[PDB]
Amino acid sequence: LSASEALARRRSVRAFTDRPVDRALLARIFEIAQRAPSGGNLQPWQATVVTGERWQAVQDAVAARIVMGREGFQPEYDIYPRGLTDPWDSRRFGVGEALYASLGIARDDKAGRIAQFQQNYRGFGAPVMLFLHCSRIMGPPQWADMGMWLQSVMLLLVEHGLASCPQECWAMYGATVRAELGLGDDQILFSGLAIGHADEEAPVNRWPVPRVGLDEVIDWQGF
Amino acid sequence: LSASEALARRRSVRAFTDRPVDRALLARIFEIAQRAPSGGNLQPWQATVVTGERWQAVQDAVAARIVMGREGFQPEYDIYPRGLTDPWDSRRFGVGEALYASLGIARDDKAGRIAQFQQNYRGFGAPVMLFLHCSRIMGPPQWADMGMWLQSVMLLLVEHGLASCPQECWAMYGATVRAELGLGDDQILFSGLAIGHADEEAPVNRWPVPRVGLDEVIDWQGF
Ligand SMILES: Cc1cc2nc3c(=O)[nH]c(=O)nc-3n(C[C@H](O)[C@H](O)[C@H](O)COP(=O)(O)O)c2cc1C
Ligand SMILES: Cc1cc2nc3c(=O)[nH]c(=O)nc-3n(C[C@H](O)[C@H](O)[C@H](O)COP(=O)(O)O)c2cc1C
Repeated sequence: LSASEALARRRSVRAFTDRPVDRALLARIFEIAQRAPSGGNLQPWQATVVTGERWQAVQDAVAARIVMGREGFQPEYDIYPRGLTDPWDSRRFGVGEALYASLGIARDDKAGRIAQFQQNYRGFGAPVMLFLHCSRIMGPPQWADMGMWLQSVMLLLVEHGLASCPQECWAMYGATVRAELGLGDDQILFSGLAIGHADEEAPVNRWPVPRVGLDEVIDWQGF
Repeated sequence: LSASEALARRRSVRAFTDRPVDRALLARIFEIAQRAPSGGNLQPWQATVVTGERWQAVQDAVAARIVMGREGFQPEYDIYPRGLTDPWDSRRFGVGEALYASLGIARDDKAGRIAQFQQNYRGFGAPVMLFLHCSRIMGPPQWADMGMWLQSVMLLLVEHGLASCPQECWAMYGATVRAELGLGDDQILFSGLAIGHADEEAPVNRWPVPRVGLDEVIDWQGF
């Protein structure tokens, strides 16, 4: 599988089969993903990978927070910018529209879409959850470094016939997640990464995901 | 070239040939790179790509700042964390020594380190410079998004027989660069990316670049 093909085939998978992930395979993928570049070769990314009973504990701990409602939230940071405007805000809901449409839940049906949302905290049934975190001394460019590493992993997973869904929803309960994992407060949780084998027949995995055109992204000067 | 191979063969290239870059190739690469994921599909990354006369104008404007010395600096942000410590600093010093050894530039050699500094602001002789920037409303997770896009770009270049060097050195003169590109102060410059055909005979492009072992990266729980 070529780099181009891996990139095309990578999507956020929100339906996984009940099927284990070979840990030896995982380690080899992390080995190669470490070749991601970073400012000053700092390699600021740290990861805690969980499965089985530990993965079950994290889910339980967060579930206990979820039923507290808005009172239970523990945001690591502002997931979205507070002053978010168009064109960006609309991009969120365009993808949202497609996702829920691909399922069998109406637009107005606020009850059912909530239910599917909570599936996030089961990692959409993935056997493995990766938690990506770093020291709180790190600034924005090191967060960009983390992104380079995370995309490397996601691409490598696809090349090896695995799949993933990156999840910032975990940062909504950062302290609970950090406490459950045994991470100290010197660390900040950025994102989770659900990892497993895709259910390739699941409709939620088959809808075409949109992107803006290059005219909204790239300016050419001097050509 | 497989995704694994692309990741392994990508390095920060600091010597380029005069061979021109097919814009048609670049544009197709960007089309694919847009498939990078982002939190909420915000796709926050923006890029202004420059070549030819406009590219030299940017160099000229920044060069005007360099001769001002420490007064010429216009930091967009802290490139390295204030209060950086080990293990990360040690990682930096490792690649630094390696890079300078390949150039034949000594510790005492203040002349060469300055020249090497100045070479950064020529994009190391690359025919095309990409400037990655975003709205100033974006937060750290959106900077991670930019990182996912940028690594996507760097891998695709390598797949197509091209090469790159990510460059935060441009952020040192952000306002000069943004002013020259015609960017407003609503935008913040993250990084440059030099793009072109690598000079593979160049020793600076040939030394083995270090990475820490997975024992410093991944914690396994529940296996
Ligand atoms: C950092 C990050 C966090 C994400 N978090 C979530 C999440 O918590 N829940 C979710 O359903 N999708 C999440 N996503 C997936 C995005 O919604 C998705 O990347 C975007 O819609 C593009 O679609 P695609 O990745 O399937 O191509 C996340 C993506 C990124 C990059
Ligand atoms: C965001 C970013 C900015 C960078 N800026 C520079 C730079 O200004 N000058 C430079 O020589 N290298 C720069 N680099 C290259 C790093 O030093 C390099 O990625 C790291 O040493 C690992 O080496 P490699 O990319 O060749 O594998 C940058 C890398 C990243 C990710």
